[PDB]
Formats: sequence, structure tokens, C-alpha cells
Amino acid sequence: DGMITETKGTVLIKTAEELMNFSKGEENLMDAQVKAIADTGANVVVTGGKVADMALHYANKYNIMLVRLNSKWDLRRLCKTVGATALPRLTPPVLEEMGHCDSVYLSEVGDTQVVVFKHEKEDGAISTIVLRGSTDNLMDDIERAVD
Amino acid sequence: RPVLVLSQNTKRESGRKVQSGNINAAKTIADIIRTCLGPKSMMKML
Amino acid sequence: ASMGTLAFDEYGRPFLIIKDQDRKSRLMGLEALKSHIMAAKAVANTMRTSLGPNGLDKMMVDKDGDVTVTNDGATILSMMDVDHQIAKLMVELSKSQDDEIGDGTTGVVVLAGALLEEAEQLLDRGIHPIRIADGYEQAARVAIEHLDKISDSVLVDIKDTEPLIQTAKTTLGSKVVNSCHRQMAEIAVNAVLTVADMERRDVDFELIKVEGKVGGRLEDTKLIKGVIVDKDFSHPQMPKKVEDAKIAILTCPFEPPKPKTKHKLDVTSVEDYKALQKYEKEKFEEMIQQIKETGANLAICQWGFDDEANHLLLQNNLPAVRWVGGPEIELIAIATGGRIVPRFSELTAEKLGFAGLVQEISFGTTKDKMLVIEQCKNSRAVTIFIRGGNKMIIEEAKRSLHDALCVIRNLIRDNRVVYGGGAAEISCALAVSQEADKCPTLEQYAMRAFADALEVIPMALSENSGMNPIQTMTEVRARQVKEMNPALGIDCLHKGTNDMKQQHVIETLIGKKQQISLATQMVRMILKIDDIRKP
Amino acid sequence: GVAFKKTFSYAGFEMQPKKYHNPKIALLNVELELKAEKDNAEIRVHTVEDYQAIVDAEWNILYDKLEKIHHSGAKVVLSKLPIGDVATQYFADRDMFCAGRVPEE
Amino acid sequence: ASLSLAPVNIFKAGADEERAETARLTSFIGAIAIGDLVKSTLGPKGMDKILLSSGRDASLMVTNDGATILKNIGVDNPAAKVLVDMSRVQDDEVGDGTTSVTVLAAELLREAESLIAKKIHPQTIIAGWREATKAAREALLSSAVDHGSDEVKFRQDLMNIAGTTLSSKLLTHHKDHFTKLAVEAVLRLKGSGNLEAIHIIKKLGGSLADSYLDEGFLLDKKIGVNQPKRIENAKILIANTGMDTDKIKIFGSRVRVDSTAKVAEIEHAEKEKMKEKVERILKHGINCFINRQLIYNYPEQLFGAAGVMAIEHADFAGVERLALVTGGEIASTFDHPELVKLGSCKLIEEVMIGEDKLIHFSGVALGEACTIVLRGATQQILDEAERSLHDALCVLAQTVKDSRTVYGGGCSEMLMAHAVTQLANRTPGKEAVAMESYAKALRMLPTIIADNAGYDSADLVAQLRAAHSEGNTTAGLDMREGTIGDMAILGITESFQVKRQVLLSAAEAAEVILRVDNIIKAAPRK
Amino acid sequence: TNDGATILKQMQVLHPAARMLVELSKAQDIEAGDGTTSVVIIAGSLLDSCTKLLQKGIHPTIISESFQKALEKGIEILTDMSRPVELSDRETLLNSATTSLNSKVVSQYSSLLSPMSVNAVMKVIDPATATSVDLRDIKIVKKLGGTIDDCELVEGLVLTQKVSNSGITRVEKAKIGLIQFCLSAPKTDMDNQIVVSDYAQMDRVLREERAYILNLVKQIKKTGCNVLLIQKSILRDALSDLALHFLNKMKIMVIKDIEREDIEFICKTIGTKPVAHIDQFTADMLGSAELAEEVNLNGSGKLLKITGCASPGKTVTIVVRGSNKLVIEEAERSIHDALCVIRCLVKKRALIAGGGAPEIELAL
Amino acid sequence: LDNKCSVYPLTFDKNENMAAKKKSVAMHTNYLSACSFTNSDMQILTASGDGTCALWDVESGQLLQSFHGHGADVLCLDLAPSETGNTFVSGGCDKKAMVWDMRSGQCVQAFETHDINSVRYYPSGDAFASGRLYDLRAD
Amino acid sequence: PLSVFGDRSTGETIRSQNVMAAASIANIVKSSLGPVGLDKMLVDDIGDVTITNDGATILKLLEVEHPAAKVLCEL
Ligand SMILES: Nc1ncnc2c1ncn2[C@@H]1O[C@H](COP(=O)(O)OP(=O)(O)O)[C@@H](O)[C@H]1O
Ligand SMILES: Nc1ncnc2c1ncn2[C@@H]1O[C@H](COP(=O)(O)OP(=O)(O)O)[C@@H](O)[C@H]1O
Ligand SMILES: Nc1ncnc2c1ncn2[C@@H]1O[C@H](COP(=O)(O)OP(=O)(O)O)[C@@H](O)[C@H]1O
Ligand SMILES: [Mg+2]
Ligand SMILES: [Mg+2]
Ligand SMILES: [Mg+2]
Repeated sequence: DGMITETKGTVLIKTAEELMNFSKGEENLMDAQVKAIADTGANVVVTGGKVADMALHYANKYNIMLVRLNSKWDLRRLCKTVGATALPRLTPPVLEEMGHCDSVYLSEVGDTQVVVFKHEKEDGAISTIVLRGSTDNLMDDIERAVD
Repeated sequence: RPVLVLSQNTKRESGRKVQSGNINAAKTIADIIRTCLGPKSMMKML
Repeated sequence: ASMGTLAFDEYGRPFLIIKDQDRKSRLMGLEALKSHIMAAKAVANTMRTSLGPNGLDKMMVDKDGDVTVTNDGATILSMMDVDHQIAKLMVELSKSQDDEIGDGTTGVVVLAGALLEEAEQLLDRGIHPIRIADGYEQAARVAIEHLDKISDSVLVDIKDTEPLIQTAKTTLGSKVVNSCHRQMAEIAVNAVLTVADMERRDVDFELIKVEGKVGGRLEDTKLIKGVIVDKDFSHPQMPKKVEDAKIAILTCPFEPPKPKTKHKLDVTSVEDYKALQKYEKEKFEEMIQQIKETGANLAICQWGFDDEANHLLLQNNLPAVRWVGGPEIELIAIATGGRIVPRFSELTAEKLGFAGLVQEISFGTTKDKMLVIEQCKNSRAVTIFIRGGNKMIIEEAKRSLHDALCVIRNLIRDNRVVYGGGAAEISCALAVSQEADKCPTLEQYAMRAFADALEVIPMALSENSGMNPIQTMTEVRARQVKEMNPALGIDCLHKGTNDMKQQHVIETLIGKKQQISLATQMVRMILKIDDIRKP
Repeated sequence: GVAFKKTFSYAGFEMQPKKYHNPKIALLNVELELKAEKDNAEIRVHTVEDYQAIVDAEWNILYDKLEKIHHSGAKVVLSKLPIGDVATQYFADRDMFCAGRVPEE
Repeated sequence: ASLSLAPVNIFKAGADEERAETARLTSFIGAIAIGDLVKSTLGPKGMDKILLSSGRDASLMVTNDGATILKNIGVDNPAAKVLVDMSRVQDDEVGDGTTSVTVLAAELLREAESLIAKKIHPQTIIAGWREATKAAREALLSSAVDHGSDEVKFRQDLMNIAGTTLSSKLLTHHKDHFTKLAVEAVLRLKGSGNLEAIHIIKKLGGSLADSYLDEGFLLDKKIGVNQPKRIENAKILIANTGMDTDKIKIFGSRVRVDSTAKVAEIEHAEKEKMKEKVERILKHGINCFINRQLIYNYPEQLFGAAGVMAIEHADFAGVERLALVTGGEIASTFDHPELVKLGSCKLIEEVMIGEDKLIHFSGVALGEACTIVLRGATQQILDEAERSLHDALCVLAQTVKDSRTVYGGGCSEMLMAHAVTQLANRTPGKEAVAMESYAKALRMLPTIIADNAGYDSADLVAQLRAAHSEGNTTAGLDMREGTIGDMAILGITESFQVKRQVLLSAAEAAEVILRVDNIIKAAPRK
Repeated sequence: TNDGATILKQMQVLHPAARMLVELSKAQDIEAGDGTTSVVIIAGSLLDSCTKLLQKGIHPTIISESFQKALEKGIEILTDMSRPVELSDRETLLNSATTSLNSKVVSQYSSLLSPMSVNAVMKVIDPATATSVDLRDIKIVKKLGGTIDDCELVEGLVLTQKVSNSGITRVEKAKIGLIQFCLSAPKTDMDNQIVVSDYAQMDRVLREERAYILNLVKQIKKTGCNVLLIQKSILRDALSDLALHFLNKMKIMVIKDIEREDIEFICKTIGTKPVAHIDQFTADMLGSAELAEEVNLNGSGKLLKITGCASPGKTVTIVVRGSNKLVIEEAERSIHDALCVIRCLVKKRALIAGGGAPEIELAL
Repeated sequence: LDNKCSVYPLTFDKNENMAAKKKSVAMHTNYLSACSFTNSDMQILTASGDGTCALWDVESGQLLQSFHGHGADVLCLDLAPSETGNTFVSGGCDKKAMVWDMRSGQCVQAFETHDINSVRYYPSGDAFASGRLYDLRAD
Repeated sequence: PLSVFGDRSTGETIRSQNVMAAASIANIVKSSLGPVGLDKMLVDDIGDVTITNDGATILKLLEVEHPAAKVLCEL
């Protein structure tokens, strides 16, 4: 989303033209930022915070996959496994900071819906074991064995 | 109104716990008067 | 057999499986079915005395002490404070019949009770309940096909409302408004026919406003081809009657404009104060002059207004009414043919509605005034103004008129009718019995039980009318078999004839089909339950 | 296709036609009603003409959104956000259909 | 099986249902108890009750009105609730007849109980009662007499109607004085039905005969400080403006300056604005000024300096009544003096009534608004006098609206009962029995009227029945001594609307209650 | 108390008949002001007779009609046995007041209160034209301390408010002015704030506020006013401390927190026209008075007395003092009874003998 | 025992800092169900156990209008969105919430679908919390 | 329906309950069978101690309230 001041924000409107142009200019700024991000070649965007409606709309317009990760541990692990740097602002990423994954898709395993960042090489920083089972307790025991 | 095959106040204990408890009880009874043996024994007040 | 299971293990150590298992209950097997059948039979037998023209009302009292004297089955069961789950299923069945059809909400309960009562004796002979449900479904299919076969079609034209009037009269015959029977049927038919899409499309009940007010007599209930508003002219000195009124519908309060956004207007000098005062005065004068320029004779607002606007409206011979509700604004706009204008600057002559007469109505020694808008050109909205001697008959008249409107709506959807008075049920029972003879023996019992259950409606009508149930039903069935006439029913009103076609006892085919279908499905659902686990 | 329940229509909804033979549907996520421009917005004016201009500007913002929707050729307007009475009457005047607060699914 | 007498329990805790015997018994007991309670307050010799509230205030109220008696009681029987609501609706529709309708409904339900005991289906009773009601209504309509054409005869009818309405109330002590009072008050309305235009002022002290109708109008407000206390040939200007700290309706407006000199300038501008407002008001050339809302100190002193009497805080009713009595226009803007009509009266002054000071308008222009002063020895006496006048005024207004009149003193009841009996004698079946019970209730009404007087009710009712069967259609009870007499000669008349409403409402409510065969109660909240 | 109305009101009677007797007593107090106990006793005796009448088998309506006839005859008898009076006959008024005061606790002081009550009633009405007396024109002030012998009739105005000024407590040849606005910093009805952006604006604000207050005080003083009454104000400080300082430096007594309900009484008493805006404050709206001083009641409080006015228009004040609060309240009630009796004489110019003579004659 | 609050801030002892003008009308006594101060501090709305909403003026101290029509006592009441003629709701024990307007002194709108004790206007003003949500524009 | 002042169990419930009671009684004494069986020690809630292996004695000392278990005890 469009970053705001950390002190306090107050849209000071003094003329009718400012009132009629504020929202339009804000939307145009969001569109420009999203298009700038997309023009680098990025096609998957992962954010640690909330997703604004206008930002989501403009990401959908430019065919960009959006994944939101609440935990910062997950964000750092994703950066490790993909090779990307967590940008602090919404600037487009430079060539060194854009991580690459050989396949990202939405899938359903059993009942739960999952998002998979899948490589094809037999390497990488992080490897994941998907544990199946008929009971939560059984999977917990298998996880203890894996540990 | 429980079924109560046995009476409500009936308690059952079985297994290794029973044997350990019996042997520990005997050991405790022995330890009560362990020191009251021999010419140099000490008296007790009851 | 109750409370579930209790063993505490064969080794004496505790054996607890379900939380609070010692505080819960469990019914299993056949006795659960018997309890459910007994509860449903109790509900149906309570309801069956209110079936037919000679039905008797039930006086329902809620938790607050308010009294509701009514004959509608769905209302009675809705206000009934039940704890048994099967009784709740009966209540939901009545609500379903009311929602889908609007009439016959009492017949479904009696039919379901009869079906479960027969299923009881079928179960006592060792028949699996699923077999009973399957036989009931088969017999219901046969009965529905027979209803389609013996159905009759009526004309739903606006130039001949006699069959529609007869159907509405049949619907209203069991209600307290049977004193004004023909007038009630007339107004219901006219209301439905006025607001309806003629290509057999839907009837929007939001375009029918049912309004009640105490006083007067029940015969004073009338259909008004306009809108009756619970408001009055804002200024007490405004004229109480406007004729050929050019109506301006507005949703902007007659006040100085106010931005929605957080706004502060700064007054920094005496000249600023004078300019602000002049701006206020000029906005008031300008809005009134803009209303006047369109040629309007009457203004309706939704959000009220203040003293300056009130006196300006009075000074310019512009009668006005304020604080009219949103739905009433919509109804007035629809009836008068005028659009809804959100602000004065957008108000033009072509957006004005037209009403042949706008009047303020008093109600005796009550100080209450209610506005009337009528004599519209081609009004597509109606209002039923119900009078009476007490609030209770007013509510009962409201629901009876709703039943009549629903029946005419069903006729609009499908114009096939079946003669009532128990004739349809008797013919269906005969058809089911005939089809049961060809059936293999095992489902024959279920089909015969279904026919016997269908026989309950004429028996209930006979006992409510004081006649002997079994003798009358047997004679009518014999006459139906002897001569090909599926219109012979129970002479509840003692008119001297058993033919419901001359008696003009008319029921919609959709209503009977829905009754049979819903009763069969609920009976199957209850028959399929064999376990109860209340806390 | 898709079917869903009617969602709390406002005044003037019953004047909208309830059948179309080849409609174009505008699926929006937009609040079409007069409201504060932004939560932290704050208007400061010191002149009555500026006051009237601000009021007309709010109205013109709403009407500009509505005109943009109407000129698209759509006949059915569906929104995830509330659609006000003003927008409902505006669409009724154009023989359009509107339904706000549609569930996201 | 029954919903309650079944092995499985189908109800919540506290839910209860009452089948045929119990439902009919409860309905009949409740209705008969209500009828017995409200009766004995019927007819010229009826008595009054005492209503002791059990609340914190413990309000005390003595009254003869049936509707007020039934309204302020703790009723839990649902049929009694039906009868109470019927009485309230009867009061709303017309002023009088609240006791008669309740007594008639109770008697009808008692006859219904007897018929049910005689093994008669309630549907048959209802059909017979519907036919009887139709016959009785037709007879009553055929017996109505209209005098609205002749002025003197109509005034005599108004006199008789007011007297008959007041005869049963506490005002019967000064019936003649109060009858003149009420008829004059109603006739001053000039045909308008606005009963709110008649204001009743209850002032303690003095005798009941001291009550009077002011020839002009009386207001219970106050005059400003420096303003005159007496105006001759007043020129009224009735207004509904703010006239107090009058703030601009621009609600976001504020004063944001950089010095206190500017704040003082703005304050002077506001004061000058109010002064200009007062100057615009005064440009109408007025002597008096009534405002609905408050008048603060600055406009008050401006009016005082102008020598104009300003009356503040006269509520909506006050300004409406002043406009009706003086002909002024309730104005809220003063940019057009020539387009606003001014009220007028010969004199305005302050008068003492008891220990309170009131503003008196004398020689009013229109006068289509009355003030009635009520003096009494106790508060309860004052309240009952106000209720009695309300009944009389309502009946007189109805008679003005519809001039058809029927004879009272049981004459109408005898006539309707005779018509019902004639219909029943030609009707076969148990419907004849139901019709006869209907006639029995109708005759039981004047029976109770005579019983309340200690007279020989049976003999008088038999004489009335014989006279009405013979053809003496105007015979009725003569309560002066206890014989029968000519109601036309004796001048006991009643509004046809009131009697028709009593008949129709009583029959309808009896039919509604009779149709009930089961009473089901949800679990109470408390 | 000895007053019947007060006795019946204070004791919470629960039977409805007793409640209606209380209401009857209130009505008699309203219409006459005396005989409040006698009317209740008469009603009780009448109903006591009705007991035997009902037991003899007489319908209540007959009893009521006969009682009405008896009442009409009794009114005729009482009117016949009375004699006319003239308001110029002071002896009759004094005797009526004394007879009113005989039954009350202030009976040894009747020699002081009866002429006091007669003077109070005569001073607030026009004897040649008055047809009723508005007792609200007579103000009664209760101050603890002293003895009922110290009760005083003040021909001017008595205010319980305290003088804001210290050192100015006695003004001769006073020119009282009544103010309904506030002497504080300017404040408009609309929302107002002063925005400061420079350091100079701070002391400019201070100086301009001081100048505004000083101009208000100078305009007030220019009219010759020396005693100032300020109406009680809310939402705005009626009297700023700086305004009080300026007024004190100009030798003007200041009394504030004047109640709104008392404005009419004050204006009627001392002939002052209230002023709501400083522009209209002129000399012609001042009320000239002979002396306005604050007296001390021997350590039992202070009173502001304005005695001697150029236009003493139909208004008098009574100061009631006593040893303890109960006797003061009873003295106030008794003085009110005496005033009500003189009011009765004003309304109906007819005098009748007392001591049970009307009752004995009526019974016979 | 039961009170333990007789020494409440009634004293209001300060250095006379312009806040001492608390008015404290309390003329009607009875029970002060809701002493809410109007957004414009000119007026006070008070509800009593008799079921009548009362409007008072702080300056004059006089009862402007007594709003009657509620079935039972009004337990709670609110204020207008900002001022808007103070179109205020009133929730009581009669299960009904209704809106009043002093420009006419009448119950402009009414709602009955629930005792209401937690009324609160929406910031826009088109609705209000009914602790539910009633829409002004659709009734 | 029955209106019997008591509790009723019918069908598989009562059969399984009886089997459970009999199984509990059997499990009480199943551990005192054969040469490798072990004796039990019964405390009689007043301090009396009975050490025994005989099945009849164990079943007589125990207080039982389920009638099928009583049947096995008398057996
Ligand atoms: N005049 C009549 N003669 C004979 N039967 C009638 C007559 N009017 C209605 N009925 C029958 O009474 C039955 C009950 O109708 P009613 O009580 O009005 O609604 P519901 O079907 O909900 O009970 C209907 O099945 C109808 O066939
Ligand atoms: N002077 C009279 N003589 C005979 N009958 C009277 C007289 N006045 C009233 N009535 C009768 O008394 C009946 C009851 O009227 P009333 O007791 O005043 O109260 P309500 O009209 O509310 O029942 C009326 O039907 C009327 O006919
Ligand atoms: N000095 C007196 N001698 C004889 N009778 C007196 C005397 N003073 C008062 N009365 C009588 O005492 C009665 C009661 O008077 P009082 O107690 O003063 O007031 P109230 O009449 O209200 O009780 C009066 O009727 C009066 O006639
Ligand atoms: Mg029906
Ligand atoms: Mg009467
Ligand atoms: Mg005395």
C-alpha cells in the first residue's frame, strides 16, 4: 500500500479542484508504482503487511501473483529459499534483489489450500517435508521423529 | 444413579505398586525401631 | 435405555467417554420413533380444530402478555413455545408452506400428523421405517399426478375477476373477515391485479402496503390506488386538501448545504459574518424559489427541515410534508409517476409526479392525522387501509388479507385450480387405493396408510361442522366412486349440496401439490431419525 | 450461471427494471455514495463561494463516478461495497440495475 | 391426545395451554368480571371508583369513565385484555359509550356461555349474532332523526345531547351550567373538528360552579421585564423563530482570528444582527409578539424599549391556538411584512385566577379557540371534571359532524332488541335461540341502568318491552322518578354515531372472543 | 406548625379519603389562606353525620342533594349576618390580622406583626381600584438569629448576595444599574479561537483584552452608576477578576450572581431597566436610590438593603428573624396567613364575627 | 454501608478556573437516566422514569420541550451526528427506538425489531448502533 | 407412557451391562489361579485384614450391588 507519514496525516483541502483531484491522483500514483514494479519483470509479489484494494486491483491488472505472509520468520525463510531481499519500501527491485523460483502455484493437498514455492534443482537454502497422516497426533509423532 | 458393579467406597490396587508398597511399609516399620537394638541402644518415649 | 451408556469399566477404573455424559440423555430405536410420532400427533391434533370454515381461533399470548387471536396455522405454530424438536420441525413445516404458498399452513400439519399416526401402526407390525417412507413417496407421486389430472383452469384476465373472486372468497372463508367476505376478496383481487407483471411473472408484495388503524368498522376497509402516509402537512396553517397536485419528491433536507467531509468554515472579519448571514438567507430563498419554478403544487421531503423553509413554503402556497420514510418515498414516486430528486438544482418539471387529490385525514377524537395520495393516472402501487374495533381483529384481518393476496399470486403463477372441501383429498385417496391394488403386497400397506392419512381432511371438516365424520366421508367417497365427479366434498356450510363446483369452493392446484409434497418430505425426515442426544 | 439473494436495496430500487435481455455487468469494488473524501481529510475554507464550491465538488465527484459507470454501456451494476440511495436513484433514472453489499464469494 | 395431557412434554418451562373447557371458562370469567367491574358506573345514577396506583408515586384517581377505569388496571386475562382494548378504541373513535360497549360485550359473552352450556355450537351462535346485529343496525338506522337543517332545533339537540352525556358524570350537579358551557365551546369552533383548539385549564380552589368559558383566550405564559403589561387594540404577530443566541445554520462555521479586537468586533456584529432581526420584526407595526421558542435578554430589552409586549416560550399548541383565536399567521421569516397577516384583539392584560397570573386576550378577532377554566375543591374533582368535559365535547363535535340523533334512556336498546326478536321469531333452528340471547343482552343494558338507580328493573323493562312491541317507538326510562316516558318529550337524545359504534364494536368483540377454543401462553419473561 | 395545610401535607396519609382531605385543605389555602383547619374539621363532621344517615337507610344521592340545599341556605345566612368593610378602616384590618395570628406561635408578637402585615398589604396595592392581591409582590427573607421581635419591614430591596468589592459597603445617593451581560474577555456565540503565530501576538492579545475590559468599565462608569448588579451567568464569566479590579478602582459597588427569577422583582422594586448590551447602557436606565448598604446581623450573616427609592412601585420586603429555624419557619407561615387574610378582605369586602359565632348561628 | 459515596466530587473545590459553572439543574429530581450534553452546549437532554425526554437550556434554565410518546421509561438516549437540529434517538424499556426533532417536536421515525441501552450514532449519521444497526435512509 | 417409578434398560444395553458385570467379577479373581497365582489382601474399612486366595472367600467379603455379579458370587 502507499506508505504514509509516521507522525500524522491530514489531507488539507482548500479548493474544490484539490478535493476533486486528490483521490484520482492517489490512484494514479498507486498505478504508477505497481506498473514500475511489474516492468522489472517481476510476476510474484510477496508482502509482509496488509494488501490495499487499489493495489490489489492494479496488481490483478498487470498479472502479478500476490502472497501475504503474516509471520516474519516465514518472510525470512522465503527470502532464504528464493534468494530475494526484503525491500523496506515499495520501490521496484534491482536485479540482485529479485529472487527466482522455478515454479510458484496454488494447490490443494487433501483439504487445505497451500501456496508452493517449488524449485527443480536438487539444492537450495531451505527444504520442506510435507507430512501426511490420518491423525494430528500421528503427524506430531512423525514430526518428532523427523526432528 | 450409577451402575456400581462394586460398592462406591471399594478401591482396588494391583500390580508392581502393591508389592513395592508392601515392601516399603515393612522397611518403614523396621526403620522405626532400627536404633533400639544392641547394648548401646537409646530409649524412646511413647 | 436412557442417559446413554454407563459401565465405569470392568476393571473398576473410571470409564468416561463423552463430556458430561452423566447429565445427557439418549433415546434409541423404536421408542424414539414412538415418542416423535406422539409429539407430532399432539401438535397436529391441537391444530386440526382450526381447519375449515367452522374452524375455531387460537388465542396466543407471548412472553410480554400481548394477545394474538388468530386462525393462521403458521402464525399459531410460530408463536407456540415448544421445546420438543419434532414440534420445532412441525413449526418449520408450517413456515415453509406459508413462505412457498401462503395458504394451507394448517392442512400440512394435519396431513403430517395423520401420516405419522398411520406409520405408527405400520411400525408396530414390523415394517422398516425406510419402507414406510418409500411407500409414502410413491403414494405422494401418485396423488400429485392425480391432482394434475383432475385440475381445472381458470381465466386470470382483468376484465373478468369472477373465478379470482371465488378463489379469494374460498381462502377467506375460514377467517374472521367472512362478515365482509366479498368486499375483502374484491379488494385483494384488485390489489394483486393492479401491481403485477402480466406475463405470468412475479407479484412484488413490496408494492402492496397493508396499513391498519383502529376505529371505524371492519366494513370501512378499502383499497386505495395510491399511498397512505402516516404524516401530515408540516405547517399547521397549510391547506388540508390539494387537487391536481404536481408533486415534487425530494430527499434533500430544506437546510443550508453541508459537506460530508470534515469541514471548517472560518469567519475572520465582520464582512465575513455579514456574507455568511446573507448566504444563509439567499440559500433558503433560492431553494424555495427553485421548488416553485417547476410549477409544483406539493413537496414531499424525506429528512425534514427548519422554520425558515417552513414559513417560506407556507408563504408561497406550497403545501409540503416532511420526514416521509424511504419506502413511502419510493411508493409515492411509483404511484404518482414522478422521479426522486436528490437536490433542488436537479429539480425540473418532467420529474414531478401527479396526484388527483392529496388530503389530510382525521380519525375522530384522536388528534392523529394521516396523509392520503390517490387518483393517480396509472398508479402501479396500492395500499390496503384496514379499520376495525380493536387491534386484534386488525392484525387478524392483516394476515387474512395476506393469505388472499398470496392465493391470487399463486393463481397468477399457475392458473390451474382444484375444488376443495375435501374433494381433492378424497379423489387422491381413491387414486392411491386403486394404484395400491396393482402394487406388490409389501408397499401396499404404506400406500393404503397414505390414503387413510389423506382421508383426514374431510373427516376434520366434517367434525368441525358437527356432522358425523366417518359416515359423511364414507357417503361422499361412495358418491365419488359411483358417478365420475371428483368435485364432491364435505358440505361444511350446510348449503344442501355436496358438489363443490356449484358451491364455488376453489383451491389452487399449486397449493395442494405443495401441501402433499412438504408433508411427505417432513414425514420421511422424521421417520429416518432413530436417535436423540439432548443434554 | 450465478444466483444470490437480494441485498438490502435502498429507496428508488423498485423503479429499476428487473429483467434484461443482453446486459453488460459491471463488477465493482467501490462505495457509490456521498461520504467524506478520506478519513483524515479536513476542509478549510474562509469564503462562502468556496463553501458552495466544496459542496458542489463532492456532488460532482459522486456524479462523475456514476457517469463513468453509465457511459461504459453496462446495465447491471454489482458492488462489494454499499451503494447509496443517490446512486440507486441515478441508476433507476437510466433504466439500470444496482445491487450493493454483494458478498465477495 | 392433547398438547399438554400427553406422556411426552411438548413445551418449555412455564409454557401452558388451555383446551376447550378451560379456554372458554377463562374467557367467560375474564369478560364477565370486566363487565361487572365497569358496570354500576352506568346511567344517571352510576357511581365513581377509586384507582390507587401501587407505584412509587401512588397516584390517586377517582373517575366514572369506563375507558379510564379499564385502562389503569392490572389485567392478565387475555379476554379481559380484548375487552379493555375494545373500550379504548371506542373512546378513541367517539367520546362516550366506553362503559356501554363493555357491558354489552360482557352480557353477550354471558349469554354465549349459557348457550354453550345448552350444547349449541359456537359457530351457530356467531351466525345468529351476525344476523341479529344486521337487523338491529338496520332498525337503529331507520329510527335515527336528523335536525342538522334547522338551526334552533339543532341547538336544542346539542343541548339535549350534552345533558345526556353529562348526566352520569360528577358534573350532573351543575348539568345546566356545564351543558351551556360545553355547547358554547363546541359552537365556537365554527364547524372545525379540532378538539385540541379547546383548552381546559384546571385551577384549584373555588367551587365547581365557578367554572366558566372565557369570552376570549387565556395564556399561562409571562411577559418580559420592561415590556408593557396591558395593550389595547393589539396587533398580534405570532412567530416561530429562534430569537435567542441565533446561530447561523452553517454548522462548520467558526471564528478564527489573531486578536481579541476582532473577536469583540464579531461579537458586536452578532448583536447588530439580532438588532436588525428585531427591527425587521418591528417593521410590521405590531403591539404584541408571541414566539414559540425562548426570547433572550437582548431581544427582550429591545422589545421593551420599542414598547412591544413579547411573550416567550408558547409551545406548538399555544401558537396554534393563538393563530386560531386571533387570525394571525405563524411566521418564521420577516422579509415581507405585507405578506403576513396579523392577529387582533380588543385588549390584552394580566388576570388573577386563584394565586396565579395569566395573560388574558379579550375581544378576539376570530375566536375559533376556547379556554375553559375549571375550579374544584380537590385535584381529583378537577381531573374528573376535565374528563367529563372531554366526553361532552367529543360527543358534541361528533354530533356537529353527523347530526343524526337517536333517543337514549334505553329506548334504542329496546328498539334494537324488539327488531332482533321479530327477526328471531321467523328464523328456524338454534339460530333463533342465539338471536334471542342477543336480544336478552340488549335489554339487559337498560336493566342495569335501572338497577343502578335502585328502581324495579324487571317491571320497568317489561313495561318498556310492552310499549315497544305495541308501537310506542320513543318510550324510554324516566330516571327522574322511575317510570317510563317519552324520550322525545323529555329530551334525552344521543348521537346515532355513538350508539351504532357501541353496537358494532360490542358485537364484533364478542364474536372475536367466542371463536377461541384454545389459549396458549409462552413462558413469561419475569 | 399549627397550619392545617402544612400539617396535612407533612404527614403522609395513605387512605384515599385522607388524600382528598389534604387536597381540600390545599384548595382552601389557595382560595382563602385561613380556615385551613376548619374546612377539614367541617368535612370530617359532615361525613360522620353521613354515617348515621346511611345507616338509617338513605341513598347517598339524596344526602348529597340535601347537603347542597343546606350549603345554599348556609351561604345565604352567612352573607346576611356579615357587615361591609372599607379598606380605609385600618382598625378592622388590624383586628382581622390579630385574629389570624391568635392561634399561631407568634401571638405575643402580634402587636408587632399585625400592623406590619397590614402595611405590607396596603403598600403593594391600590386601595381604590385593587380587586386582588399578588402576594408575590411581598418578599419574605428568613435570617437566623435574633428574636421575632427583630422582624423588620423594608420599604426597599433586600438581597442575600455578598458584595464582591472589599472596602466599599455603603453608598449614599446610589445609582443602581442592572447588567445582563458578562464583564469578561470577548466571546462570540459561535465557536471562537485566537490563533497566535508570533511572539508579539501574545502580549498584543493581553493588551487588547485589557483594553476591552477597561472600555466596558469606563462606559459603565460614565453614566454615573455607582452600584452595579450583575445577573448570574453561565458558559461565560459574568465578572472577571480584572474587571472587578477596574470597577473597584473606580469606586463602584459590585454585586454578582443575581438570580434570573429575581430580575422582575428587582426592576419593579428599585425602578431599574435591565441592560443586555453595553451599547444600550445609559443613565436613564439606572435606578436612583437613597442608600444602598450592606448590614451585618450581629454575626448571623450579612444583608444588602437598598432603602429609599425615587420610584417605590408596589413592592415591599419582610425580614423574618428568630432564635432557631423551626420558629422562623412557623413565623413565616403565620405572616403568610395574615397576608392571606388581608387579601381576603381585599377580594370580598365583608366582615363576620368569629369565635364560633358563624357556626352556632348556622347550626341554629 | 450501602452508600459509601456521600463524599463524592459534589464539593468541586478548585481555584475558580472558569470550570465551576457546572449548572447542575436537577430541578425535575426523580431519576436522571441520561444527562447527555448536546454537541452545542446550549441545551441539555434529560430522561426521567416517567418515560418523557426533557430538553433544557443551560443559560435560561427553562424546560424547552418534554418529549413524550415512549411506551416505557427511556433508559438511554443519544445525540445527532453533529448538530442537525439534534435529531436524537431514545431507547427505553418498551423495546422501541425512535427519533425526535425539536423543529416539530414529533417522533419522526420509529423502529421495533429487537430494552435498548447502548444507542450510538454512526459517524456519518445514516445509521446508529442499537445495542443492531438501523438505517435512517431505509427505516 | 409406562409411568413406572424407576429406570428401565432394554436390548443390547442390558445384555452388555450384565456381561460387563460378570467380566468385572471374573477379572477380580482371575489373578489368583494356578500355582503361579498370587494371593490378595482385603481391608475391611475398620482395619481388619484378610489375606486369601480362595475365590469364595474373596467374593463373600466383597460387597456387590449388581445382581448378575451377585449371581456369580452365589455360584
Ligand atoms: N365453503 C367451504 N366449504 C367446504 N370446505 C371449505 C370451504 N371453505 C374452505 N374449505 C376447506 O377448508 C380447508 C381449510 O382451509 P383454511 O382453514 O382456510 O386454510 P388452511 O388450508 O390453511 O387450513 C380447506 O382445505 C378448504 O378446502
Ligand atoms: N338523563 C338520562 N335518562 C335516562 N338515561 C340516561 C340519561 N343520561 C344517560 N342515560 C343513559 O346512560 C347510558 C350510559 O351512559 P353513561 O353512563 O354516561 O356512560 P357511557 O355512555 O360511557 O356508557 C347511555 O346509554 C344513556 O342512554
Ligand atoms: N381570640 C379568639 N377568640 C375566640 N376565637 C378565636 C380567637 N382567635 C381565633 N379564634 C377562632 O379559632 C378558629 C381557628 O382559627 P385559626 O386556628 O387561626 O386558623 P384555622 O381556621 O385555619 O384553624 C377560627 O374560626 C376563629 O374564629
Ligand atoms: Mg386457507
Ligand atoms: Mg356516557
Ligand atoms: Mg386562622
